[PDB]
Amino acid sequence: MIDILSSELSHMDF
Amino acid sequence: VQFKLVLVGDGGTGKTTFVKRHLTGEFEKKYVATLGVEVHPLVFHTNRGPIKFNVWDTAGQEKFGGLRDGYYIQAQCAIIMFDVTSRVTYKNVPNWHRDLVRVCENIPIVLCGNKVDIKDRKVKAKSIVFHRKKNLQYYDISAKSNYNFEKPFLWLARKLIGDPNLEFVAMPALAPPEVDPALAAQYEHDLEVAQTTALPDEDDDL
Amino acid sequence: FEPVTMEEDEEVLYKVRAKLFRFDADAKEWKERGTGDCKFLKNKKTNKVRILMRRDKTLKICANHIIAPEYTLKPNVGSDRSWVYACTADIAEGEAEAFTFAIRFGSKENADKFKEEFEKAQEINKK
Amino acid sequence: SMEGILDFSNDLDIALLDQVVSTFYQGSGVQQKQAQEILTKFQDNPDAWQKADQILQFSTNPQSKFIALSILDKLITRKWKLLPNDHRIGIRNFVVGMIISMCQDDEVFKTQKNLINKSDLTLVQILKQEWPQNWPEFIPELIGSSSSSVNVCENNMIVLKLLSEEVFDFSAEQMTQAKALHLKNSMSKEFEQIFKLCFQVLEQGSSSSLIVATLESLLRYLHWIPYRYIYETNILELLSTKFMTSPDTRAITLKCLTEVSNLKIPQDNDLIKRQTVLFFQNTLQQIATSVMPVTADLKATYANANGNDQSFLQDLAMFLTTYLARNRALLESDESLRELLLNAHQYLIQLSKIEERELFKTTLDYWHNLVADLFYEPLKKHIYEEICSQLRLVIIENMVRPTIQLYKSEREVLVYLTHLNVIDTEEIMISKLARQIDGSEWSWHNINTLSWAIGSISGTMSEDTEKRFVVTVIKDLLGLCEQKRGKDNKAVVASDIMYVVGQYPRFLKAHWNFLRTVILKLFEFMHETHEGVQDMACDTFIKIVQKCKYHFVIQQPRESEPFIQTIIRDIQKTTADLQPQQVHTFYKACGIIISEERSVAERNRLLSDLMQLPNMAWDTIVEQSTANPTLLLDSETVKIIANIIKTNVAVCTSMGADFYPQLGHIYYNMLQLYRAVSSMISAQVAAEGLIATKTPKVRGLRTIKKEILKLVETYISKARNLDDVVKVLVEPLLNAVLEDYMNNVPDARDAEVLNCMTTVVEKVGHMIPQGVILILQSVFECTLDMINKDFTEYPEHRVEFYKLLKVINEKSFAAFLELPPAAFKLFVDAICWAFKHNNRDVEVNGLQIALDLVKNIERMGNVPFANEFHKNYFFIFVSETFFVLTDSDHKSGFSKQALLLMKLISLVYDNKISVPLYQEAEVPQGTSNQVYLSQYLANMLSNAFPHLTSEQIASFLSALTKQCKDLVVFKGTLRDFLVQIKEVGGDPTDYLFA
Ligand SMILES: Nc1nc2c(ncn2[C@@H]2O[C@H](COP(=O)(O)OP(=O)(O)NP(=O)(O)O)[C@@H](O)[C@H]2O)c(=O)[nH]1
Ligand SMILES: [Mg+2]
Repeated sequence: MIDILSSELSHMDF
Repeated sequence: VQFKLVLVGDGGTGKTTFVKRHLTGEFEKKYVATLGVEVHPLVFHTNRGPIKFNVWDTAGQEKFGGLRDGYYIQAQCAIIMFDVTSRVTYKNVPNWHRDLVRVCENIPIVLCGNKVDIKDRKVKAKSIVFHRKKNLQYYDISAKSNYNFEKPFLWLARKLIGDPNLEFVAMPALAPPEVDPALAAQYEHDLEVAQTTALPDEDDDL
Repeated sequence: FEPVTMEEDEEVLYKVRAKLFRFDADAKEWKERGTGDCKFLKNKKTNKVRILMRRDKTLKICANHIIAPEYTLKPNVGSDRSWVYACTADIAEGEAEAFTFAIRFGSKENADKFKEEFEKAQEINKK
Repeated sequence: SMEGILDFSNDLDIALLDQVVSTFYQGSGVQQKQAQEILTKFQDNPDAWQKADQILQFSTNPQSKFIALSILDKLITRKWKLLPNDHRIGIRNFVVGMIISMCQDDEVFKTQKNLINKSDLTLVQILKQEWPQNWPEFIPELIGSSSSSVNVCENNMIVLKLLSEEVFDFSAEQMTQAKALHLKNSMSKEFEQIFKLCFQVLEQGSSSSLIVATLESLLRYLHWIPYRYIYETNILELLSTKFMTSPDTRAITLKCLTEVSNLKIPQDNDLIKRQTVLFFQNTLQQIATSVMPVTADLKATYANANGNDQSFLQDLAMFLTTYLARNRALLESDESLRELLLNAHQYLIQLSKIEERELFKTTLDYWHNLVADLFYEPLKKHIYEEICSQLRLVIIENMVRPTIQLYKSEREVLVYLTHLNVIDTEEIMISKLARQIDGSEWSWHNINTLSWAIGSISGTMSEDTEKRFVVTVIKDLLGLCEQKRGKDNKAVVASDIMYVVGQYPRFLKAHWNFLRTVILKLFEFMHETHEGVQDMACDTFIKIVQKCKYHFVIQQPRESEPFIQTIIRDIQKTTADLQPQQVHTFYKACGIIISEERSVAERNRLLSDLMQLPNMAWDTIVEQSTANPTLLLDSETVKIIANIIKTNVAVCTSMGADFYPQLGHIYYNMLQLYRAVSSMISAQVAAEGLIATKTPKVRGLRTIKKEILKLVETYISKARNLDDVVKVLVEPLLNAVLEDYMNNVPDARDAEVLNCMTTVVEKVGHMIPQGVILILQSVFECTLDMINKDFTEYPEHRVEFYKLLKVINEKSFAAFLELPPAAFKLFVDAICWAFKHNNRDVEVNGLQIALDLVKNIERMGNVPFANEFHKNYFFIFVSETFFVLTDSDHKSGFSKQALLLMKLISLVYDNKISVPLYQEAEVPQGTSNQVYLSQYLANMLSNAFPHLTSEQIASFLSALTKQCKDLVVFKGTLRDFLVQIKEVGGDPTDYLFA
């Protein structure tokens, strides 16, 4: 549940 | 199309400094006590036409009181001022208001806690509640940083005109003239002195 | 079913936040005149450039004059992010008075960039 | 030409007066300004009052008659008892007659309200002087004349209103305690007659103006009258029904009920309870039928601002909150009152939606009272489940950025609400967040407002429910960031996602991999160029480090080393695109982490690695700085140096005592730099003048000196090993800063030097007697000469100067004993100099030093220095204290002046001063200090206040001396004295109040 959440956050680009 | 505004409060609270900011845009550092009252016309440009306040800047020190409550006659609005760095000035607000509403039965009034720019604030917002029962409008303000410095006039305008949707607008900028060695000498003289006079508040962000 | 400003003829060449001072020779002391956005406005009709600066909140004009090719920017003794110069026709208060202006910015970068777009404008005022 | 009325030799020209007055109130420019100075000089003429009855009779200008009354008020207040008994009764007459004259004239009575009210107030000033002792028939005659006319009856209510205010509301600190109590008793003895008339007017009707004047006076009575005049009569029935229907009386009636509602009624009385429930029930009924239903949109009404809506809504908010904060318990028990109870709160829900900050703060203060009551009191929260549900929506929608006082209030209320029902709160926020994704309520103001609310309820849920909740929030927000395409829109969301995670440290502690991702992403944002992103990244970084400092210092299972080490390795690459300040914050945050390492060897090694960059730059500069001293003229060099020190100050702030190893690495060279920089400034001031202190080059050089001093303050203040401070740090410091400060021109002396010395003495000053002595010698006299000329110049040095003498006088008082006689004399001159400051940062310090100085001399016992002190400076301290107490320009410091003075008098009352305070010649040998103290004070007050009688002074001193053990009474006596020195003929028996 969290391991995905970590991956989602690490891909914040502009 | 003008309204009379009376400005009252203890001596040192910054009434004169506040008005000078709206007139010349300058910030007076020194404290020169006001003797009686100084009347200054102040104009604002709104989307309902130019509104004009006749600002009666009264004297806070009792020795320079002048006509005192004689200045409040036929006033159509008012600003009560105190210093958030001085408890005694907030302590004296009920006294100024008392003298004020005895002459002015029913007028829009603004309560202003000046000098919020100073770190060592002594009058906490939690304590400021005098305005609640007396139907006054309150604003944290500062003449040195212009924090909420337009708010008191904007609120009074919305009241005196009777339009809550009233805003301040930019005044039209007429084209400037596109322009003599007879005065070329004395101008550079005034520039040599200006150039070697250090600008005030050089540590400020602007 | 029936249902129920004078800046239009101009173009912005440069915009920068600044505080504006004026010199009071009668007391030998600087005085603020306004704080807000300083703009360079090029009239699309006359192709002439002017400085138009307004005060924040009140939006009152505190500077309104032509960037004449004659004017010269001088450094102030007390800073490196400010320029001092003489103006012979400004109408922020009505009549074309003469003032000794000083304008200050956030950094030396903005002051230097100001002088770049300032001299750029003077060349336009010649043409 | 207008200066004719200023000539009192010939008769006053009334026609000319009315012109000078009219020119003032209606004129402009110079003419108005000139007229102003004339009217001022006119009323301020001591003989002007004589020409009052003339104006009041002959003048046709209401403004003139107003100023005439002002001249009388000034006479009645200050010199009334001084007048022959003939004039006194004479003034009473044509003031009363004048009032009657205006009441009979319906024209004047309507069009000149301002002039009649001023006359009424003038009448009350006489009453405060004469009534009742010399006017016992005032009230019986007032009631009789109130039946002869309506206009007279109305005006009498105005007189009674003002009379009530001056006696109960503003009597304190205006009149003596005796005179106040006397007037209070007088009204209390005759109120039964006043209430009779008042109630008759309220019941019989019917003139609108008369009713309001009656209700407006009633409002003042409720401040002090006994409860029986409210409940044992049928007056509450009238207020809560009859007068709530008409708008003109509605506004004031609601204020009356607000004062009644704010009484701690006899809790055991079952009749007053029903009376308290009854009038509240009626009030809400009238509002619902005569003003607005409960479903009414009060937000839109307030915004439209028609007539007196905004005033009425404010008053309704003040009424409901006041009553329910006192009496809602009455409505909670009975079931038949449940509808009344919830309707009352439903009005407060609607009021809370109004966009008006000061009004919102008002209702918010009540909600805080309620939810806290429901959080502690049993069997209550089930009652307001519907009120609380709406309230959640209201607070979430009106959340502000974390003035700051408002947010904390909102958070505290919202935390309570989330505790009363977690499920409801969670549901509302997710729904609000779903309407943010579909773009219905999407905006920058609403996404931030929602984020702030989500972050404020942190730590209120269970750790499990919080996990499920946070994930759902961060998922929706990350899905929202992908949705937007604008580079600005993405910046708004990214900040909120980082704010939220910053608010849930418990979640971060449990999940390392997630925490690691965040920090690694903040480092990626520290390279972003968009405005605010870098500051947001550094703020969130240090914010997280403070709450999770333990997870950066230990070895995480899925890692090869403590994460702090990894940060230091790439610290250069991380902080590459940051501003000098943003770097300092980063280094500061790292310092918070390193400070958690309890192993001494490991902690010091992390410090060496963190300070690697600045130490390399430092050693490079220090090598090049001594080789080519003119490098300090280079701006870029001065900048680099300042940032190196600031980086040291930053880390030292986080680490405190654990920073000592780094300090030592640079300490000796840093003070060598302080010496080179000082020389460079002096060389500049001599070669360019005092203007050089304003130049960018010197200001940069002074920054280095101030940041170096700031570093030393920061350490020593937080140091644990005080032995190291004295042995190692103090000696090189003083020998580097003191002589430089002393031998600089005043405009080149950094006030931070004084503040640094203040920190040193506060911490180790008790261990450095020769050190404190050396400090005084260097900074005392030269600093005093900078500020003993006025109260404005050198404000920075002014405050730090008295802070330094304060701590010196506390810690190392011995240093003052070593001061030569002439130097100790300047020390006393400096303390009294601080008394006279209107500035509060100095005035308070001045008084405290004096107070501590006396206590110091006292505990020396009977010794030559202690006795010489009293002979020399005792009466000096007494008179100087009395001066600031009575000059009426230092009222800000009344309490401390009193405490000081009381300590001085008590020394004599207790015989704690062995030697005599007088010369063997001026008083017969054998006289006690007690007697001579009363002789000195008696003579002092006579010359300073020649308008006081000898009996006043004798009584005041007598009462003041036998009250020097009771401060609240002592203060009361001083305040009585302050009232009597502003008038003539003060009653000397007033000092027998206690
Ligand atoms: N820090 C700070 N100082 C202020 C501010 N406004 C005024 N002052 C300072 O307050 C002092 C007195 O200002 P002034 O306008 O004369 O007060 P006043 O109310 O007119 N006094 P008086 O009633 O005797 O005429 C000045 O020294 C001014 O620098 C402020 O907003 N911030
Ligand atoms: Mg003033």
